[PDB]
Amino acid sequence: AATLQLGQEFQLKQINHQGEEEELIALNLSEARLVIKEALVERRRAFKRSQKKHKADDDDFMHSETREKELESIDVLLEQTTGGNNKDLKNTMQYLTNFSRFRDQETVGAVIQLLKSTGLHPFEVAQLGSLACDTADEAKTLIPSLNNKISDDELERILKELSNLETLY
Amino acid sequence: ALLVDVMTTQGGLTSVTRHGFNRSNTGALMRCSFEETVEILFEAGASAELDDCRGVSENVILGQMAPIGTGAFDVMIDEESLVKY
Amino acid sequence: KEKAIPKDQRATTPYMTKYERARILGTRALQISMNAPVFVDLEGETDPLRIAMKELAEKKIPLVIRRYLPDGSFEDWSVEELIVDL
Amino acid sequence: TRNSLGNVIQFIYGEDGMDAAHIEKQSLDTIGGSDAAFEKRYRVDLLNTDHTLDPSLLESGSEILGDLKLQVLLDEEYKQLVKDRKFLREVFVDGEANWPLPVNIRRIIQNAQQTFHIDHTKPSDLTIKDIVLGVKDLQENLLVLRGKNEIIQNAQRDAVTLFCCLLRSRLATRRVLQEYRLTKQAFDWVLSNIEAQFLRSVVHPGEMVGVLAAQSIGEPATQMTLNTFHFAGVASKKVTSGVPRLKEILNVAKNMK
Amino acid sequence: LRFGEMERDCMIAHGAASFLKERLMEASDAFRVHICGICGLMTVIAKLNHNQFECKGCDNKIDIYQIHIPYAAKLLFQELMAMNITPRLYTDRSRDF
Amino acid sequence: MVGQQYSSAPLRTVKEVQFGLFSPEEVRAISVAKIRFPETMDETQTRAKIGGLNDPRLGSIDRNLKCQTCQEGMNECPGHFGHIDLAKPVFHVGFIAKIKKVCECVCMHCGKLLLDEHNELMRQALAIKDSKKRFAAIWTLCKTKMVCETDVPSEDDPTQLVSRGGCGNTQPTIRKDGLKLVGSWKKDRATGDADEPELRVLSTEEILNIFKHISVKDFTSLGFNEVFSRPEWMILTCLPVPPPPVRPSISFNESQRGEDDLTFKLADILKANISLETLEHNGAPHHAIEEAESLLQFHVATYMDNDIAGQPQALQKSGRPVKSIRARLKGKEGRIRGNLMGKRVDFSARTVISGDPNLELDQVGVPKSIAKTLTYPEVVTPYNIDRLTQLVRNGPNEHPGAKYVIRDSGDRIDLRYSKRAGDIQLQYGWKVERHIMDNDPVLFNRQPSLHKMSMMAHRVKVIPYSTFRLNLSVTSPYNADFDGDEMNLHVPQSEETRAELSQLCAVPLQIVS
Amino acid sequence: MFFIKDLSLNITLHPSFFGPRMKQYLKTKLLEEVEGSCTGKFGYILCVLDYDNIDIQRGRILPTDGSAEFNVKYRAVVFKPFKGEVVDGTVVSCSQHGFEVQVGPMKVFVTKHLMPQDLTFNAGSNPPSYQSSEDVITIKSRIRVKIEGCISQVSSIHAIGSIKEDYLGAI
Amino acid sequence: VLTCPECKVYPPKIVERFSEGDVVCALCGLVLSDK
Repeated sequence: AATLQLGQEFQLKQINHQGEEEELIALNLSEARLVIKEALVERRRAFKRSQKKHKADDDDFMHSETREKELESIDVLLEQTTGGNNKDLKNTMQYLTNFSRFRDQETVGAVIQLLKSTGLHPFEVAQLGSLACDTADEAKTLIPSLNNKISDDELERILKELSNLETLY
Repeated sequence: ALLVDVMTTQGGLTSVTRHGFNRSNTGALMRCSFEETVEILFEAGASAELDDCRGVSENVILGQMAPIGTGAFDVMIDEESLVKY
Repeated sequence: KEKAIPKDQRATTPYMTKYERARILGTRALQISMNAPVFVDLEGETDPLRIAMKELAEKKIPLVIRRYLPDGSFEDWSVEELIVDL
Repeated sequence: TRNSLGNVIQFIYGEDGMDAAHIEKQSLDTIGGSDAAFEKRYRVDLLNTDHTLDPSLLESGSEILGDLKLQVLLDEEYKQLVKDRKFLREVFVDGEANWPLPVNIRRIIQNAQQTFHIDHTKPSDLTIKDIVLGVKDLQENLLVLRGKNEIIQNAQRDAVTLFCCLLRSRLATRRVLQEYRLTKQAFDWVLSNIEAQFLRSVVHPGEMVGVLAAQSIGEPATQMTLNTFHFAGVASKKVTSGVPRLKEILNVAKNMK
Repeated sequence: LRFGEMERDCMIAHGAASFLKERLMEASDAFRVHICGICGLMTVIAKLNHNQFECKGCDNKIDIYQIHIPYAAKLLFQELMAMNITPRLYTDRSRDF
Repeated sequence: MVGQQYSSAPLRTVKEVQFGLFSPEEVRAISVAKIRFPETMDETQTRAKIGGLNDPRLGSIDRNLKCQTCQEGMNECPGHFGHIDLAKPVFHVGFIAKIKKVCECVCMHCGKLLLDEHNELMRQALAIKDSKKRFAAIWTLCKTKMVCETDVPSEDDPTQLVSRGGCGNTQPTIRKDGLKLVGSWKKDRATGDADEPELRVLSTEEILNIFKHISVKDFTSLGFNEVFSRPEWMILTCLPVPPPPVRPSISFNESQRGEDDLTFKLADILKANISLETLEHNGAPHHAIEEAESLLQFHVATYMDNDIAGQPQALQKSGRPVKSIRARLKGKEGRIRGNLMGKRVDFSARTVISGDPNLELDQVGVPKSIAKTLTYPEVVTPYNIDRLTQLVRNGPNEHPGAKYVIRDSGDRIDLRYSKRAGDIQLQYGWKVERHIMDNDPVLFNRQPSLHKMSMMAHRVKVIPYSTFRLNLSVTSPYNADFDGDEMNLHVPQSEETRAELSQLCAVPLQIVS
Repeated sequence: MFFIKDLSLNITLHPSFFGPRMKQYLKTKLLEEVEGSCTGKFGYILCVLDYDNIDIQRGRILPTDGSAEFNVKYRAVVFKPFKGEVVDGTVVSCSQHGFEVQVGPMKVFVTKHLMPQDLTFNAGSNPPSYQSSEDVITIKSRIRVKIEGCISQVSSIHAIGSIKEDYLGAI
Repeated sequence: VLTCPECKVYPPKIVERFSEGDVVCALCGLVLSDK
């Protein structure tokens, strides 16, 4: 999408099941990983509630000490929620976990606020949330849409602030 | 009564031949079914004619279920009664 | 969903034709022969058609007939509420 | 009745919406006969000695005589019968009485007489009010079209006109009390059976009537060839009829023989 | 044995569509054909082992449909198309595209 | 469950059939092999020549090798189309009359309609929605204007002349001689020349050029379409080549291939095309070019229709006429009336009848062997697995018995060769193809089937000997006696079909005609 | 690229599952068939939202086999790139012709003609990699690839990208 | 080449049933190609 050619299937204006126009939603690695983790843990909780109906521990999964412990919790979650029949989901989740720029929800919200305060395109915002660039020109070349649309000083400020926001591992 | 009403429904006397029925507005395959096949096909092609596939002959050519008696309706599942049991 | 007629404005016959009866019996016999659950007290019968007739007798077939008007609209009638002559 | 394109060929199949196998030959008794026979058969008068009901027929025959509402009802019934005679003579100008129609009322009445062991030698417990109101209500409960606007109402009355005429012809008060001698139980049974047997004669939606009509017309056309040349037995009657005449009718030939 | 036109008409008179469909297609000649969703023709090339579906003329690899038709209907369509006529099969819900 | 394979394309049902015409662009794009040689198979006489009539990219009909384009067996390859390029355009034998009629209705020089909106008659013609009558009226009106009018009186004032851009030239009168379209110019008497209409054979390329110049409003007015039915396409430039499925070769032996007539005609077409091409580039005299073009037109015309009026019939080397494409479809035994409205079927029998006064009204006696040949696919369930197991143990040489066992996956085991009559264990959902057993519904008829009551349902009873049995009261609806009549038996193969035969067509329900 | 879309599917339920718990079987069928799939029209099917809010439609018993077909609509998060897209990813395998980069669930290949000559292939290194004056790219090295084209089949989508211009390589 | 996918015996033993339009392995009775 160098020229923002998203096609009909991925138009900026989306028609939902309610028939009202909505802005197209784009999520980076951190947002998508958090959303899928939340959905999986909610589904696990629903499954446990259903099993209790037919017939505490969940706080430790979301709060992970380390990357390896997070990966182990992810494997347990996939075993207990997915069944192990979906390898592509495991690969995507591993790719999200290994290269997640931001682990905490509040920091991800800060990144979202910083990127979308200027009102840029959701594609550019998600790309900036996915890519960490040292210099504004590096991002502008690697994101041709950002060219001619954002001042270099603003892009440099955003990139430096994002680099500062990265939580040390 | 039905035969007579069919023969005189277009405002005039329409004979039961190719000139009366095969020159009607019905579907292309239906009309080409008997006695003027290739010429009707040629004319339909040249005029860019659209067939609707609702008559018996069009559903016999395509190997489908015509809306004929038992085929005039759809059978669907009612969830309310199924759950009630 | 504009085509569907409200239940109060239904203007079709409240009896069920012979074609609808034959279609319903065939569908139920096929489903029974494909190991579907039986809703009545089977008593020594081993033929899906006869069990279909038996279920029809107590009005327990959970199916709905959709009737197509010529314009395109349709009318929904449950098998329970259709009068069957004997 | 429509076709594949949706064009209406008939606004009702057969103009009465009846199946072709639920129809038998029945005679309309109002058309034929002289005025004297009609007057004697169908007229009942509670004030003139000429046309009274014999009290040995009706259980309450003694008290009813001289009443006022009853004679008004009987007068309305007789006016209806007169209008029916006029209309029926307007339709069939030849004066013929036997036409095909649904429901064999004669067999229903005979079954009512045979099942209940009705003895004609005893008075019956019927009431004129009950007979008249029952016949009118049964007419009210005959349905082929179930619309709600006025158009469908007019169409349905037009459909059931002739059957209502026959029904009025057979169930007249004097005919019931003097010819059949039905009781209350048998009368209720007859009305219920008539309604039930009528409601099962309507045509079933989904029937392919075009191929039925074509087969019905063209099956006797195959055997028609044999006896076409019977008019060939008259040399001075060399008029086209039979296979060539049907051929010319179908082709809509512009030069007849 | 020949199941002629008179037999078909009698079965239509009775009103048994399912018997007609079973006699016509399942008992004589049933065929499965892939058709293009844009031009509505039988030109789609399908490699079933690798499930590679391609329409060369219209550059289509997504909108491709499976249809169950007799074999004589396919022969008739091909013979019609061999004389520069286009019988273009379309689907119920292809008006959206 | 047709194809014995799996595909991820969704199943759908045909709703519309939009006819039309190929553009040469479409014929080129669709095709995968430009046919080039008048030969089919190589000089080694073992494989087909690449680029010939039997190019492997089109497909194969044989059951050993698979198609090069799709790598599928002969039971799954539909067939792919070739194309042949023509030196000069050729008239299509099926639109000569329409071409001439639309030619007489349009100016031969400016390429525009002889009339416009000013005339009231044009308003009347353009008020009609029916294309056929519209074109007929426009033709019968505009066939008589041999000169294009430069100026037309105005509707508001007849004295005011408005120019419509007409060229003002004189249109000819066109007649048809065989496959040729010959025009005659009637020069104006004011020119001083005699009233002798100069005759000339109109060239197809000029007519094509004239038709290509027509506009969209005239497209709609004439009765054509912009997308599907342009008139320029009515003149052939490229000829599609049908795959070998359409023209199957019958091989008696390994080196004995009798080819179809259609491929011989196509080979002759290509031979004539290459001859005309090699004379075209050699600077031959105009007479030879005209003769070669006439021969090419004759071959292309008689390839599709071989019954053209007023011409000789293209004959085969043995003297028989060449069966064109039209003769395939037009007959009573052709595709429409012989392979699409009625066709031969499976699971059926035919035998003489007899009378049995001990049978019930709606019961038919079926011979033993005919009961041993036809089958029924019963589904194994908890209610029948014991009887079905005993039936499988019985085998195919004993009645009752079974003949095949279908698994859940579609595989089918022949019980005769598989020793496992006493070995196969049945599960839920498998199918046993068992013999036809007492009280199975069948359909039964006699030809000709003139009316509804000549095709009725019955319940079977298995009997010895070779005749069918009937009650002596159903012989009236069938118009049948027992001096040699044979009737036909058809077996349903499902539960819905069995219910239809038992609740609609039964003999008890057919008494009051 | 991650996006939220509205999807629908037709699911056939076998007659042997016709009971009061049909909704549970439909939900299990949907979850087991849809999640993790790939469709060329919408890319890989990553996840489905609002599992409790699954929309359902009335059954329509097929006239040929008795299996009830249902139409199910839902909202899903999916991944699909576009021409000219630039994405970060992880090097999977190293070859002389170029390299392969995993991005999300997909693979984008780059041919040696699509990088500047400053990046030279080193085979003696363990593992073999591409070495330049400033950027070194190897296994588990974050690399930005500008996707140039994509090929879509039934079950997967492959991609081909180029890094021929500046500001590409190791980050 | 046409081989039984269950017996896995080379060379395969195969009998063609012409009167039924079938190709049948002569050991397991499996039906290979129809029509």
